[PDB]
Amino acid sequence: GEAPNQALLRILKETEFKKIKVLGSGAFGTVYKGLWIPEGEKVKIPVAIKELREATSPKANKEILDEAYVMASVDNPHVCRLLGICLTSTVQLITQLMPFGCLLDYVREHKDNIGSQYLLNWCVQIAKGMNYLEDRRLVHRDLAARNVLVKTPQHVKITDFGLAKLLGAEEKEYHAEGGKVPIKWMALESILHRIYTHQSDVWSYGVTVWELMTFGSKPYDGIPASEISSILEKGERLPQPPICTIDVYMIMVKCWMIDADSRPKFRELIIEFSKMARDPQRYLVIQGDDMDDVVDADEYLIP
Amino acid sequence: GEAPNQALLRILKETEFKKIKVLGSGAFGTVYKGLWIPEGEKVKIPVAIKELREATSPKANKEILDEAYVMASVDNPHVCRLLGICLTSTVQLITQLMPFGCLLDYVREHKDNIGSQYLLNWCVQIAKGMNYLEDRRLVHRDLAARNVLVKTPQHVKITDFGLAKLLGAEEKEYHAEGGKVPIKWMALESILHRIYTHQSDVWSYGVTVWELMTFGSKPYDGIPASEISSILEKGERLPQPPICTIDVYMIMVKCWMIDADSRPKFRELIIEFSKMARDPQRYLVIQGDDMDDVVDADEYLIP
Ligand SMILES: OC[C@@H](Nc1ncnc2oc(-c3ccccc3)c(-c3ccccc3)c12)c1ccccc1
Ligand SMILES: OC[C@@H](Nc1ncnc2oc(-c3ccccc3)c(-c3ccccc3)c12)c1ccccc1
Repeated sequence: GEAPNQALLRILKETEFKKIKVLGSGAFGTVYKGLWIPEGEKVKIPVAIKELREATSPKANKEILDEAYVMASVDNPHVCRLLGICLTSTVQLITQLMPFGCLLDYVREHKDNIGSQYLLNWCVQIAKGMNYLEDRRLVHRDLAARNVLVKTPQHVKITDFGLAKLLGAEEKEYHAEGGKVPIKWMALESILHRIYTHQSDVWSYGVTVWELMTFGSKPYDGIPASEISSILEKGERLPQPPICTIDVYMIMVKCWMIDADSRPKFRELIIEFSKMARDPQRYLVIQGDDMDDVVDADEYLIP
Repeated sequence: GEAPNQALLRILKETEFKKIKVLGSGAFGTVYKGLWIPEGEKVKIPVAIKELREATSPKANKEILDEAYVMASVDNPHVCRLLGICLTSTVQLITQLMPFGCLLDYVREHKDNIGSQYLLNWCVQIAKGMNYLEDRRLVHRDLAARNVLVKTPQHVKITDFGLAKLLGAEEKEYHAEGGKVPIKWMALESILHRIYTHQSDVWSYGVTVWELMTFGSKPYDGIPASEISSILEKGERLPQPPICTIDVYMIMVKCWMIDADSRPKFRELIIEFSKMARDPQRYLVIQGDDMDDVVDADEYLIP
């Protein structure tokens, strides 16, 4: 009836891996940096180890397992995949370490050294990952610069599948209920009707691109989430970033059409950004890529 | 009778240049970082501005002017040259800013990123500068890693001519009297008889090279300057640095022969280090240029 999910859920022993340092700790528990050393092999795999707050909330324990189900069911160079789980007091999620952290923080603390080639290549990679998830029938529902991690400066992967949902063969959209989704990244239909689709992800992809192009600006910086619904209905959108040619900014605007089907598909976004990646300075204008009368002393020969 | 020194001593107005920041302040007064803006031109020259301690010692004021005389009389890509002096309360020496500071500090705080190409190229450049000073009939008497400055990582210049002395046409050596010269960089004959020659500079060049090859180690670290004379007489020399092939270390040892004329000339040191610079990894072994079983998670495919 539907394609049976034959993903393997690997169960890891706690003695196999070693926590080196804490990486971060929000309201989702704590993420550790560590090494995973399978006893049989002669390998040492750098891993990120996520566990919820020491306590046990019935609902929160289930949701980590949902995140495990989706991560275990994905396999793509531009998507983060689960290595396994460890069944300790609280369940631990284990994945490949992305040492350079989330892309939002990366663009912020490297503004001065990020060229148009990297920006456009990241857009291509995120589009490929999202396109893969579309093929896998998966709606992410939380795509943002913060949920894209950096393996190396030239290789990024999508992560954070805690809100992700699998769509059936005879199913085109997901209907939420609980809410509490980041308002500033979601499509109008999702705010107005809690409808989520692959094209809702495209909206979020648009906002994710805006983040990258503005080197990590906060969308609608001065605006409270209550108003967001209203301003979108009126036709107001995120502004054109300084470095963005109309060509690039038109792609972003297309992701934010009211009609979801009028928005571009991830496969089309791969093509368009790929074309642009071939001649990146034609599409992004960055000054890099306090005086200009300065001359070195051994070019100023004595008069 | 002797070649008349027709060097031009430029006198600069204080209003022409602007102190931005203090760079350092030992027992030689203070060195400022600044910009020099000749009124007529549309240029802004980055300069280092040296002045003695606010007060006026009769002997100390003379010695700054001696340093000005020698710096003003030199013109070579690998030697620091005086731009001018400013006749304020205390005399100010003005020269080209070498933004990366002295080479001793540079090798120390970049151990991990200094390759054999840079090390050997620096040796060539210092040899060229010293060879130029030899042609100019100038004995430096204070060559060390600390007295070589860095314009860029790939371009260094010799500086600090406070102890330098001009030799006459019919003159092969200088006889000091006051003393107080860095003992660990000077040749045996200079310690034993206060004799200084171009070949005494070669000894110091040998020690300067040892500093670079050991990434800024202090020569005879545990030894007090009183003993230095004795250990050299016995035949003890600075040890072979870990990264140094016998080829390179033999050059260093040759600079430390008792017979000054047995030591190599700077022109020969230019040639030898130049040859080596063409195939630098044959002559310096640096690991760059905590586990080795580490494999990235997306090269460890699930068994
Ligand atoms: O977002 C959850 C995701 N976290 C990471 N995953 C891989 N590699 C990472 O690297 C950093 C990281 C590395 C260096 C500096 C900062 C962060 C974080 C990570 C850690 C804390 C919060 C968010 C991401 C991180 C995760 C998901 C499932 C299982 C474990 C971990
Ligand atoms: O050694 C005296 C020499 N000094 C420098 N000269 C050029 N460029 C420099 O750059 C730094 C420097 C720059 C950045 C960090 C640290 C040092 C120093 C310099 C400053 C203080 C002591 C020694 C050298 C320095 C000098 C000689 C004559 C006139 C002025 C200055």
